[PDB]
Amino acid sequence: SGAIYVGNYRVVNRHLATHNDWANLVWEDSSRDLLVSSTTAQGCDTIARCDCQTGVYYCSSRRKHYPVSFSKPSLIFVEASEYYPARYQSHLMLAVGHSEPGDCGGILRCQHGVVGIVSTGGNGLVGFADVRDLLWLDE
Ligand SMILES: NC(=O)[C@H]1CCCN(C(=O)[C@H]2CCOc3ccc(Cl)cc32)C1
Ligand SMILES: [Zn+2]
Repeated sequence: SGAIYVGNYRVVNRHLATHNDWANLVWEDSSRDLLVSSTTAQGCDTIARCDCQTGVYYCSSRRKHYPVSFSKPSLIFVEASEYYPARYQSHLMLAVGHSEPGDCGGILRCQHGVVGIVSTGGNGLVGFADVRDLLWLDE
């Protein structure tokens, strides 16, 4: 579990969105596993607007932060699950690192701010759903 709170927006994994998220829906994309809902309180997170390929992510299954090198956002095949059929997920970045089911929602950050959230993982890999191209999160 985990979310990005920026301005009047809350960014979460689409497969983990609540009834409230859907009732206050701004935008959602199954192909990216992202959902953005509206909030009344103001959000304190800063979003990075960069092309960094290094950063630090929070891993709840280890209660620790880990430094990672990660790939550029791309279309990567993701196995079937209770949430989705087998498909290509877009804007996804992979890194060599630990992750387990339950780690989705962990934030990835570089020196510029929030880069994305854990969305996939397994086999010593961890996948992050990028949010740097969503320029409208700030305005
Ligand atoms: N379609 C997706 O983005 C997700 C939906 C939930 C399920 N997905 C995963 O990748 C699961 C499958 C099992 O192994 C792991 C290990 C670590 C992590 Cl962070 C996630 C998973 C795909
Ligand atoms: Zn950066």
